Amino acid sequence: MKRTYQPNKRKRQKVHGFRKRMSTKNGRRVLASRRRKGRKVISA
Amino acid sequence: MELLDVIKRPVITEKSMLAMDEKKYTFEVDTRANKTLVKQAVESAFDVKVANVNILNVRPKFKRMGKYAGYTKKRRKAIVTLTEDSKEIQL
Amino acid sequence: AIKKYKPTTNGRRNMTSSDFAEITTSTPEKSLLQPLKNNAGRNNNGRITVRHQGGGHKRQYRVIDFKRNKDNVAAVVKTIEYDPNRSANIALVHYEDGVKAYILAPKGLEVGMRLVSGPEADIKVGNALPLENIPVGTVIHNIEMKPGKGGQLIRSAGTSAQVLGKEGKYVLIRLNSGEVRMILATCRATIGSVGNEQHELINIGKAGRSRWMRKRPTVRGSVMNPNDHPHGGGEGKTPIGRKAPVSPWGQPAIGYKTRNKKAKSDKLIVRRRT
RNA sequence: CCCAUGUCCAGGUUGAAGGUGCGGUAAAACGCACUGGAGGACCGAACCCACGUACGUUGAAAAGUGCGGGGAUGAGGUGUG
RNA sequence: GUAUGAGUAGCGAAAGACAGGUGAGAAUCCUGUCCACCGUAUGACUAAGGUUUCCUGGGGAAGGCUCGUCCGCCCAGGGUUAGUCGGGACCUAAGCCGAGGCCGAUAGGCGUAGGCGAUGGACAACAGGUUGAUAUUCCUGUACCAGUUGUUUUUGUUUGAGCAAUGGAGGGACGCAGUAGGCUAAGGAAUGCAUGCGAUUGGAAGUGCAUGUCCAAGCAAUGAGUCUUGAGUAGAGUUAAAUGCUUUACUCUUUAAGGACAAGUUGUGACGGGGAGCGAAAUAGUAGCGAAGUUCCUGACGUCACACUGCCAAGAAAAGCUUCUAGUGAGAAAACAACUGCCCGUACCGUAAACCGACACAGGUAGUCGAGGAGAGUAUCCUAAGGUGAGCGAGCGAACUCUCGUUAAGGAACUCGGCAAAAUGACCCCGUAACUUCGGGAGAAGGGGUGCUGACUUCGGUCAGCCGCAGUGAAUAGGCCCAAGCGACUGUUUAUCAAAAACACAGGUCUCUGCAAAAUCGUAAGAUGAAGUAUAGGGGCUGACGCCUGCCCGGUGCUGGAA
RNA sequence: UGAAAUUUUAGUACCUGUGAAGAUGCAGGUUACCCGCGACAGGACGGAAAGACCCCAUGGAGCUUUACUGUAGUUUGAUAU
Ligand SMILES: [K+]
Ligand SMILES: [K+]
Ligand SMILES: [K+]
Ligand SMILES: [K+]
Ligand SMILES: [K+]
Ligand SMILES: [K+]
Ligand SMILES: [K+]
Ligand SMILES: [K+]
Ligand SMILES: [K+]
Ligand SMILES: [K+]
Ligand SMILES: [K+]
Ligand SMILES: [K+]
Ligand SMILES: [K+]
Ligand SMILES: [K+]
Ligand SMILES: [K+]
Ligand SMILES: [K+]
Ligand SMILES: [K+]
Ligand SMILES: [K+]
Ligand SMILES: [K+]
Ligand SMILES: [K+]
Ligand SMILES: [K+]
Ligand SMILES: [K+]
Ligand SMILES: [K+]
Ligand SMILES: [K+]
Ligand SMILES: [K+]
Ligand SMILES: [K+]
Ligand SMILES: [K+]
Ligand SMILES: [K+]
Ligand SMILES: [K+]
Ligand SMILES: [K+]
Ligand SMILES: [K+]
Ligand SMILES: [K+]
Ligand SMILES: [K+]
Ligand SMILES: [K+]
Ligand SMILES: [K+]
Ligand SMILES: [K+]
Ligand SMILES: [K+]
Ligand SMILES: [K+]
Ligand SMILES: [Mg+2]
Ligand SMILES: [Mg+2]
Ligand SMILES: [Mg+2]
Ligand SMILES: [Mg+2]
Ligand SMILES: [Mg+2]
Ligand SMILES: [Mg+2]
Ligand SMILES: [Mg+2]
Ligand SMILES: [Mg+2]
Ligand SMILES: [Mg+2]
Ligand SMILES: [Mg+2]
Ligand SMILES: [Mg+2]
Ligand SMILES: [Mg+2]
Ligand SMILES: [Mg+2]
Ligand SMILES: [Mg+2]
Ligand SMILES: [Mg+2]
Ligand SMILES: [Mg+2]
Ligand SMILES: [Mg+2]
Ligand SMILES: [Mg+2]
Ligand SMILES: [Mg+2]
Ligand SMILES: [Mg+2]
Ligand SMILES: [Mg+2]
Ligand SMILES: [Mg+2]
Ligand SMILES: [Mg+2]
Ligand SMILES: [Mg+2]
Ligand SMILES: [Mg+2]
Ligand SMILES: [Mg+2]
Ligand SMILES: [Mg+2]
Ligand SMILES: [Mg+2]
Ligand SMILES: [Mg+2]
Ligand SMILES: [Mg+2]
Ligand SMILES: [Mg+2]
Ligand SMILES: [Mg+2]
Ligand SMILES: [Mg+2]
Ligand SMILES: [Mg+2]
Ligand SMILES: [Mg+2]
Ligand SMILES: [Mg+2]
Repeated sequence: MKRTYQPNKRKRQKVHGFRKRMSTKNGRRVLASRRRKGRKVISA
Repeated sequence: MELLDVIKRPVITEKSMLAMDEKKYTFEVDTRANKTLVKQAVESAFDVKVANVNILNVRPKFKRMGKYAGYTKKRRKAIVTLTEDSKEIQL
Repeated sequence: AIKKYKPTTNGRRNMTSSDFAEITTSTPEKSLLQPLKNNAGRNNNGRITVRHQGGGHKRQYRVIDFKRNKDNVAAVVKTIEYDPNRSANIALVHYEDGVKAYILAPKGLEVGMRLVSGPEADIKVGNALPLENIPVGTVIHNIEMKPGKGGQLIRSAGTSAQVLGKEGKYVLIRLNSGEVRMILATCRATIGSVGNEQHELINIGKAGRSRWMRKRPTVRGSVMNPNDHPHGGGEGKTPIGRKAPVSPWGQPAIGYKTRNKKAKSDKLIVRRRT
């Protein structure tokens, strides 16, 4: 009974990290959307 | 940074007092200060000769007063061991 | 020769393999090795472009000299070695100047043979010459289509081509497929035929052996769903149920030629086969 | 599904090819012993799986448990990236 | 928001009992004693993950499925110490990014040099002690690695010691399986050694009982053993050069010699440490003290070591590293003294109440160590070290449900179906059919033996005796046979109602593909196919093996033809 | 210590009949002091799920082909280079 979420610091950052978001245009769109909505944490 | 700004304050606790008996003193230092810089600052400030310097990073500790919760500031703790034939630091 | 395993187990039953008698050593020349990763039939996009590939044993690439453009000195055949990358066996040869190299192993090659390359080289098994210097009727292999590019044609185990005649700046050749075509006279080739002729008689014997050789299972289109293959769907076993059998992408699979109809080489191909 | 790189498979059993020796022959084929240790080999823990059945079915559990069950050197299990 | 169901279901795998203590209050907290549970784990380490949950002192609002004086909860303080351990200032795999560049309505895609990137390679320290909480991190002792200054002794200063390439090289450097050997851990036995003790329940001062029965890294010496031919002459190469390295021919050597490795052992580290136990007050078993540390048996796939042997599926790279000159050079080396050596992690849980499952959840969670008797074994039962008594209980001992034991006579009459249960089960010996692809079928089937005590043995037995209902006396261990269909087989599949006759498979056949191959991803570039070349690659169908695979080309496709 | 599904309000019997044709509740008759506890499951066309079967909508989606209309690709010619 292996569940969907298997925590891993490195994988979390490499997939959802701030630098990964910046690396692509659409990731920057996500960051812009987070900033517009006012999220305290815009990236993982 | 300035040497006088490297060292922030001493640490007075049971463990620190036992360290003093062994002629080692515990100081809170600037979080960007490496043990070599700490050694230089201690020598300039206290006229003593430093035998060794150990250093740790004390993580921020979670706290909460009433409905508001946050973290205490992160700290850097340095245990400075003075050589023999060296003046003791007076506090 | 081909050694047949006794049917100790159903998997072992009917299995055959090569005794590797011709193989003289199992230590490849460290200088000529290169790393190879298994692409598993996946391109730079990461998509599967060729099916039924992946897995299997690890391999080290052996740098084979198909150019054979070192005409200065002769090369003594030190060893005959097994090569996981190709069906044919390879041969380690030392040039008298101290350059080590790998070549294909022509049928009948033996340790100690002093192969030579260049126009003046005598017509002997393993030597390399430009096609213009090879007399008609010779059996050759490791043919190259562009001068200096290196042998490309007739390199599998047991294959061989024959020189039929000369004309203009080209030479007439019958390839292993039976196709007759012209090849530029300045292109080189190696006299003889590729050894390891027995390779075609091996009986793999069990599925796990194919998996070792990096062949993943092949699923027939007739047992897929309609959205997976044109043959897919239908209740129970079904016939082809189309005008003609087709590939997963609709290309007919029986008799439908695929060679480009405006192929540049058609001017050089005299008689086709396959 | 795949790539790279690691790692795991208690303990038993069986006895392929090959080799040696002795018979046999004109030479052999061939026969018999010994050696040798093959296998998607055998039995069976861990490990992996999930065939039967009972229970559970506002469950201990949004797929399980109990008793049995299959594989267990491979087309194997599994970690990391 | 509050009812009803209802003071009902549930309170989440199992052993607790009593005495004392604390307290307003105790089945639930603490101490004690006995009992019980796990012990290839429910023990000891650790990676990830969590992120303070760790320690000390307080608290009982809420959380804890009861209670709680208690807690992984709340409040207040405190706790993580590195030149050597893991990571970085070292290397690279897959993969990723990517200066110019290629391609493309825009956005961008791809990619060279060059980098990043471990899960791999390289790399200098170990034992003990110490705190409430850290320790290869602090302390004690003794080391090693890199480097600086100085002293001294050596020797070179441009016929030039020494250093030394990003360059030439060597090396690093690797699969699976199989036993055999060496060595050490580890375990066991002992009327070996040391300490303590003499029982009260009938007996024992002895061959009685209990306990313990040893220690590094580094340095020096040695080393079971492992691997390897070594020289010379003449050449040719190694973009320049080389004394390095590669290699061709020819002589001598090749049971050797030389060379390279090597687990471990002995000594020193050790006047040290640990150690049964004894044991202080001022307040504990705590300072402190402290004996002996032998022989024999077994003995590791732990290590020598992927060493050897065999096999086919043919088993990373790079750097560190060692050499070579090229270059660079006036200072180098040895001893000794002193001194320098940065950043990140270090708490705690970690087969779980601290991680993933919304829960303090009967699930899942990589790696290491994982003892004893019987035993092949990490199986099984009971135990050691060690850990634990499961976060609702007390009664009663109705139906009914579940889990479990036994059952007269019968023995499948049940039922869709022997579903379930029962039965067989370990080892040793005897014996074993049709059929067969000659391997099998086969542990077929069907039988016999097994305990204990003497005697003798060729050490496996034999004979003799003894006991029980029963001797693998408990736990753990195949039920078997006859025949038919389907699939050759091992395998794979609908995570979560289908594990199959379905898929796959080795084999067969057809067909495409002459290489910028066909095929596929992509607008393209660029890729895979392949660093492959028709004995290869793609596609269709069939599906081991054995015997075979008949007739039709009118129709539909495909192939050819070109008037 | 302490839920849940359900729940129009309920002081919530049986038979025969009647009724949207299968009544605890309507008619006639019969039976029955008030409140519970432990049990069973005939009924409340019991609870759970705006039936999946069937039909309908000028609903949707996946799939097929010699349905219609298109189209990527492939091919052939003219033309530009
Ligand atoms: K938020
Ligand atoms: K077979
Ligand atoms: K090969
Ligand atoms: K197939
Ligand atoms: K079908
Ligand atoms: K089950
Ligand atoms: K309620
Ligand atoms: K209620
Ligand atoms: K407390
Ligand atoms: K590592
Ligand atoms: K040097
Ligand atoms: K060491
Ligand atoms: K030593
Ligand atoms: K620590
Ligand atoms: K034993
Ligand atoms: K055991
Ligand atoms: K309790
Ligand atoms: K009762
Ligand atoms: K009952
Ligand atoms: K009956
Ligand atoms: K029947
Ligand atoms: K049988
Ligand atoms: K008996
Ligand atoms: K059995
Ligand atoms: K099947
Ligand atoms: K089959
Ligand atoms: K058949
Ligand atoms: K099955
Ligand atoms: K299937
Ligand atoms: K057939
Ligand atoms: K085929
Ligand atoms: K067909
Ligand atoms: K096939
Ligand atoms: K026809
Ligand atoms: K026709
Ligand atoms: K009605
Ligand atoms: K009822
Ligand atoms: K649908
Ligand atoms: Mg530190
Ligand atoms: Mg294929
Ligand atoms: Mg199907
Ligand atoms: Mg289709
Ligand atoms: Mg069909
Ligand atoms: Mg049919
Ligand atoms: Mg097997
Ligand atoms: Mg697991
Ligand atoms: Mg098995
Ligand atoms: Mg009730
Ligand atoms: Mg409980
Ligand atoms: Mg066990
Ligand atoms: Mg605590
Ligand atoms: Mg506390
Ligand atoms: Mg409570
Ligand atoms: Mg790129
Ligand atoms: Mg601790
Ligand atoms: Mg007495
Ligand atoms: Mg040169
Ligand atoms: Mg060993
Ligand atoms: Mg710790
Ligand atoms: Mg009975
Ligand atoms: Mg019957
Ligand atoms: Mg009946
Ligand atoms: Mg049954
Ligand atoms: Mg028994
Ligand atoms: Mg089958
Ligand atoms: Mg099977
Ligand atoms: Mg299912
Ligand atoms: Mg199933
Ligand atoms: Mg079929
Ligand atoms: Mg009516
Ligand atoms: Mg009625
Ligand atoms: Mg009324
Ligand atoms: Mg209903
Ligand atoms: Mg409806």
